[PDB]
Amino acid sequence: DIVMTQSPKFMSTSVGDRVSVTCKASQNVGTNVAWYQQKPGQSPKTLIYWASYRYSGVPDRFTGSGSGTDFTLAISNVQSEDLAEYFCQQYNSYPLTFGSGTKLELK
Amino acid sequence: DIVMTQSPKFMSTSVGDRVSVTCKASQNVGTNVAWYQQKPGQSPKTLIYWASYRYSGVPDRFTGSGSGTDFTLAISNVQSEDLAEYFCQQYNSYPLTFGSGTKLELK
Amino acid sequence: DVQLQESGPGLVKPSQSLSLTCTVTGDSVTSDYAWSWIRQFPGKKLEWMGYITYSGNTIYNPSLKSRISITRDTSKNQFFLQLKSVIIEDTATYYCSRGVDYWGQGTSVTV
Amino acid sequence: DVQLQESGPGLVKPSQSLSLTCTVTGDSVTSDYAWSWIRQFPGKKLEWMGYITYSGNTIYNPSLKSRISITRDTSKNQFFLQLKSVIIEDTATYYCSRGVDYWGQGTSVTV
Amino acid sequence: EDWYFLTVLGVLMALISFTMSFTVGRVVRAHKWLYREIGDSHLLRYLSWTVYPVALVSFSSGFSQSITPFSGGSGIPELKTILSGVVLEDYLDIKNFGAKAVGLTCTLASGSTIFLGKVGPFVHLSVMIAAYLGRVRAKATGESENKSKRNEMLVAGAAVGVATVFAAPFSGVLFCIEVVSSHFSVWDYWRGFFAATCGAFMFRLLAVFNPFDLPEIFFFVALGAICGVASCAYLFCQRKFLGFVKTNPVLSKLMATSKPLYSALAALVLASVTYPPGAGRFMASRLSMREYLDSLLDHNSWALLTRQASPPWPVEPDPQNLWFEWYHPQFTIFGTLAFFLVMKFWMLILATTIPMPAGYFMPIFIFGAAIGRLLGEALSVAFPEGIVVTNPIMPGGYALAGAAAFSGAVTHSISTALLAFELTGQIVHALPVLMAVLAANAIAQSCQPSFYDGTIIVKKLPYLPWIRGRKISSHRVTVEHFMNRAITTLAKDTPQEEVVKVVTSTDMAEYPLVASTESQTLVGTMRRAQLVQALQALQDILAEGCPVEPVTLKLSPETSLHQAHNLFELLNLQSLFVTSQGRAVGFVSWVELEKAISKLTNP
Amino acid sequence: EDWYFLTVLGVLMALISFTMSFTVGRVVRAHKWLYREIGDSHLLRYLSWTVYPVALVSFSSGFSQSITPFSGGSGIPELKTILSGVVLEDYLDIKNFGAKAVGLTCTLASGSTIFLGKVGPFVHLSVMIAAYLGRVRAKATGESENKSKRNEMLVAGAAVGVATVFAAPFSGVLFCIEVVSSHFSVWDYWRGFFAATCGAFMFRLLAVFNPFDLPEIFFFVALGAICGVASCAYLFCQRKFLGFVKTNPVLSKLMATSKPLYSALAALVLASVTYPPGAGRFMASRLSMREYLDSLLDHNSWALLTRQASPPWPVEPDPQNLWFEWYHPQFTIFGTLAFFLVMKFWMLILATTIPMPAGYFMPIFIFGAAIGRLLGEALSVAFPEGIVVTNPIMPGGYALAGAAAFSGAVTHSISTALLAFELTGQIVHALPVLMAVLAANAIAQSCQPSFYDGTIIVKKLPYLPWIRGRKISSHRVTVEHFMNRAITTLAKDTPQEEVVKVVTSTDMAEYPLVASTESQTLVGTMRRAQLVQALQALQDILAEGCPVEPVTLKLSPETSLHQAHNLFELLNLQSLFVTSQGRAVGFVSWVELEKAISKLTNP
Repeated sequence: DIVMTQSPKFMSTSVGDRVSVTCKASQNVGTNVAWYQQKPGQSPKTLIYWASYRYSGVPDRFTGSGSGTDFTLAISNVQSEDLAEYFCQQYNSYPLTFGSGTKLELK
Repeated sequence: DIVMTQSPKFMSTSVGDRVSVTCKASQNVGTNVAWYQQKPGQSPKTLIYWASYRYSGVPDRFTGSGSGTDFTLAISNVQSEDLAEYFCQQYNSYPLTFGSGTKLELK
Repeated sequence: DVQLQESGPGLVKPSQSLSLTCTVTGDSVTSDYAWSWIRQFPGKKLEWMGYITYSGNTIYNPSLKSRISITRDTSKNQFFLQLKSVIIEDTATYYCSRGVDYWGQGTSVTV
Repeated sequence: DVQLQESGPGLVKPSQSLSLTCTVTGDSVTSDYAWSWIRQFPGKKLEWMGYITYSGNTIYNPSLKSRISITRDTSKNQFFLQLKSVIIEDTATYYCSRGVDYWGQGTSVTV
Repeated sequence: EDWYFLTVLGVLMALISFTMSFTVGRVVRAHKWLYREIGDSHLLRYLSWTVYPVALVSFSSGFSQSITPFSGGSGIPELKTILSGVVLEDYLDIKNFGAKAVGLTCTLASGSTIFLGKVGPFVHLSVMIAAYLGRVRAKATGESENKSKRNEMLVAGAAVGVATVFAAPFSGVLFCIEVVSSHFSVWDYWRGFFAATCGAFMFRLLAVFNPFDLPEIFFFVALGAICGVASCAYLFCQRKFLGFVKTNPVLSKLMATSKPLYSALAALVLASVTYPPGAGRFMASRLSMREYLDSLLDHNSWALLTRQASPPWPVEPDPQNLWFEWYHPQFTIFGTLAFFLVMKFWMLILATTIPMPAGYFMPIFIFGAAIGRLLGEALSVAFPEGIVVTNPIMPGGYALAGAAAFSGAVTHSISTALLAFELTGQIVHALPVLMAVLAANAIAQSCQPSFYDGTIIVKKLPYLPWIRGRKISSHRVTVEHFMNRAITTLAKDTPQEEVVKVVTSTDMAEYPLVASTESQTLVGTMRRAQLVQALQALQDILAEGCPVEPVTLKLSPETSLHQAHNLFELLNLQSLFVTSQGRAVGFVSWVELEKAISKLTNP
Repeated sequence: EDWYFLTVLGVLMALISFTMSFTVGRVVRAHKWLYREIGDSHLLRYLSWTVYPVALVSFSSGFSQSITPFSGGSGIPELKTILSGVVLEDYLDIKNFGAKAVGLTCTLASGSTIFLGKVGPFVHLSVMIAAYLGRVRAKATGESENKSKRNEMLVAGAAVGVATVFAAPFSGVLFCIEVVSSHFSVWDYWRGFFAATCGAFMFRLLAVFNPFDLPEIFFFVALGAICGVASCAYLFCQRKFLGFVKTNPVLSKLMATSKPLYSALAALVLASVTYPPGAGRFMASRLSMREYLDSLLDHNSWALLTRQASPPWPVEPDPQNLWFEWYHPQFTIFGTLAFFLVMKFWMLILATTIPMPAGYFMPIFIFGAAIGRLLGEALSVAFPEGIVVTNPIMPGGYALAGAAAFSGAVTHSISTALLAFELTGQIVHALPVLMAVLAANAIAQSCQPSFYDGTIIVKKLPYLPWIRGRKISSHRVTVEHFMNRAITTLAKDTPQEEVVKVVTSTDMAEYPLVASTESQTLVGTMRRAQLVQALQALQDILAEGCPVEPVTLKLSPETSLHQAHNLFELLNLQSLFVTSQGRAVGFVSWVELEKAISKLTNP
């Protein structure tokens, strides 16, 4: 299966700063990558279904970029309500593989 | 530059067991990978100059394999004198990039 | 607004087959989408199980072909798993999802 | 049995250029090989500096083109670095090596 | 000074390609900008969409009309005819040039609404340029070049043109060779290749400015067959439609009245279907011509993606993800593809019909690709895992194959496949696609004539060699029917005054030399200038010392036309004498042959 | 039943390729095993090395000799000659077949010591097979096939053979077309392509058994030029050497005495140089023929690698890293390459000379590649960083270009380049290599004849068309010299008994019909069987109802040979009548033409 490696595993930023989570795929995915948000306890709500495309009802600050093998979720103007895990997944090939994601805390 | 990622960062095995350190390159290297041994304090003596080729005077148990993007240093029958760091480097392209290597302890 | 609701037994014994019923409200199961099943371990790593097409052609994860079996009842608009040969490592929070767009709330399965 | 021996000043001040002299015994510097320089930080990460060919064509690491300058004296069979614009981050154990086959013992440089 | 000539043409062609292409890019971009900006309201937007395609096309039509009848609307067929031996002087004239390039540019700008490529026109232009070059050479140094040489030059030019449009040296020349004539020499091919290389070099210079399984193979073969079938269907429609257009008095009358007007109307009609909110979501209308191809040959497998996630409809077509245009919620991607196909077919013929400078290869290729893509998608759906080392099905490859195959079938050319491969970059799966193409060719060449051939037939151009689905009595006619029966015999027995008189009268390029006035039997030929010179300073004359050229070949009156034509083509001759029982009866040349051909065509 | 025929040949060819290749692989493997195992001692090892190459070659030679003079040692040139129109019946006969395949196999086994490819022989075999197929068809149904058809079939066979050896459908056929004849019809090409495709399919079935910068471009051009120069140098040597061999009485006498013996001696000599400890480290001797090519086209840049690390000399050549054989400590890789080049050149000519079934394309290609590789290495050394987005120099590409270019120069064929590309997989840098090839061709075609052409010249085969560096008086001769002056006139005025007598006597295929005995003027032709029939059941006879065939074409006695030859080729004729002042003087056919050609060749 096509492994989704990602970094950095943990982050700690203040309210208003920028964060950039990066995902790397072993094979070529294309642009068929989806990003999630999982607050602990709740279900993982999708944020960005294709790199550079936000889901309806999601804030504008959640930006996503990349193609080929490397992808980036960038979050600007971080609020207190964004304490959550963030997974990237691919769906070009089968089976669908998720990255382990990154736990996010704030100061 | 072409990054050499590698794993696992730390290991702890007994005398006689097998260990397998794995190096991964971003671009295609070919077979132009060299493995080292650095005992803390001393200079890093080369072990395997090309994957599947041991340097003269080195034990037979130090085996090396792989081509393309993925490479593996396998050590069988570990002795007490093999407490050392082990780096892989490539020399197909420029500049020459070293992996961070893996510190090895024993029980 | 497609909504998916899982249901089933929380506690199960190993070497006994488990089954989860996911009910759908909003869209029909007969529509052309990827009605996938996914689970999350206690260490927060996600694993994709597989899905049924609109016609019924099941597609699974190669690693779990032997044990997984997925079916549907088109009258009730539901999804049925029948995961066999259950092990303590399988203990996880299961997630019933329509492709990538919508995920269910899910149920916690314990062995 | 090619043997390489480094020598130079251990303690240096920042913004003052450092120079390390690596003497060779076993092989001539005029032979066709990659007479490379490499350094290791206190956290045990290796960085390749560059090398001189038999003719004298210097090749450097793209990241350190501005500051590095490498030369030789063919009479004595030696290697001279002249690393300029020195910073506290540059503090490392330096290593003079003939390609990949042989590495020197090296010297610890401190800023 | 052959190599130099070859070089010069190629560079020029490359330059032309660069300039025209650039213009197309700019204007198209501007149009796009306008469309987004004009506003949300439908009326204004509609106007913007419609006016631009219409107006340009009308302009092109206007440009075409006013110069000369064979100025516009002809690319390959005319060239082919010329090669076959019957030359149309109006076609090669350069007064045409200035009118045509602009028209072509306009057409290109008009783009995916009109849905026409640039190949044939480009080729024609190249040929014209070559001719011009030749003419200068003929004038500036030596004498007027032999027909054969000229033909060769033309061929080379054509090859270069074909290469240039493609951006592909190896394949383009081959394609040209296949289409443009029945037989071909190696030197010609070499020349073409050289030209292509030169063009490529020029392009490069001008950059600073700017393992398949057996099941898979089987599937590919099937796809190819399907494409061939489709191609065949298209061709018949195309030909029949053209015939209808030619016929209908209402239509014909309209055309006569206003060439521009009909074209404009056609454009309008195209726009009305091709409007983005009206029927563009279904057709994937809003894409450039290059864009469409890219979308078709995209590595992603669409159906699966759709299943996974409902894709968004962007404001402007996404440069990274072109395939989003092919999706709709109500119509599955398959449905959209189908719509594109049938609708395209309906339109494509119409587009081809309109009188303007326009190429019809690119559109066909695109059509072929679309079908292939659809097939791939279907296959993917069937086998989501794929065929069993379980490799997934890549519909891009299928699409490519389709493009290769359908186009090949249309054109009667296997080198389409090669071109496709070149475009791709990878020759890794050379076989299956090739096989498919071959199959298509087999199916299509046995049931219908080539697109070009069909067009020629519709025109009623003087092309003697056989075409499928065209009844003609060419075997029946003999040299006795079409020979120039009037001749000027000069016999060794004749007096000198008479000879002088004859010379004064006719001044024919080559007089026959006869044994005696009674017998009328040939013993050679005399040139006219030489004779005149001799006179200034017949047996007696000969004795004195005028040079006789012996008759190297003699046709009989009872020889077939076809054979004669072949002789003219292959030996590369200018004129030839006819003899019945040894007597000078006729003088055969191209003029007479051409006339005969015309007669055969047009009773 | 044309398509079927085409199919059948191709499959057979593929099968042959599979079997022979397999055999070669097995035997070679066995040999390799033996070499390692026999021991450390030099004598035994030497024997092992030497015997195997010698013995096989000797066997091959023996096989060649005993059948017929044109059985062995001829591939392409003979085929070319045949195509040109002059047919050698001994060449196409199948009694040859059984002797030749085995020889070829043996040669292949002998491998990189002997250093010979399989192309020409394979092509010949294919042609033979095609001929055989044709013969059966002729026998089983209808009548004996027309010459033209046969020629076409032969061409197709040749194309298929060329494709098969390559494992490349697109290019091989093209190459065949370029080399094998001066002109081609599009249909022949198509047929060839089809055959190639079939072969490919067969191969596939039988698997279960088993962005460059301007500086770079400039460099490539230079490389190409160099290759061309080298090619030219080679060709002259090759031709001259062959001539010398033909001449020398000592040598010639030896050859006469024992064809095998000379070959054996040559093999021995080759071995003596090509021994691994003696001079094999320097030549990279110990590699298979395929292996060598792989080594040449390896992605790694060798000099830099060497500088980095001193590479080890393995016990057996490493399957992943073939380039290790090219290194030595005392001689830098460059030096080794140089040695390989010059030494190869010295040997290559000798190898070509030895009388056996062997192809000479693959070796040439390898040679070309080597030079390219060397050049690349040099470039790398010059620019270790590379040329300025600073991309590193990849010598593999350079090597490939060299291979394409040198070979092309040797053979006079641009489709070598195409083949190279196909082999690679990638068409990404189609241009520079192509350019280089073109340059090479230009340099080589202007200074020397093609390798094949040279060989033909050496042979003194009856090939009428012009070859560079071969003085011959072909323009001077006319039809009056070589016409069959004896003929059998049947005039309308003659009696019946006389006619009957004539019929009884000659039984010529086509009698001339004449107006009267005194005049001797042609009015048509009569067939013999028909005449006989009529007699069983001349003016009177005609009246009664015997069919006259009219004379479609007439040569003059004063026409040039060249023109006649062209006519024969291009119109695809069998026989043609000669007329001086309308009289039946001669009957021209291929028999006479062939004789004339022979005379021209061999005074």
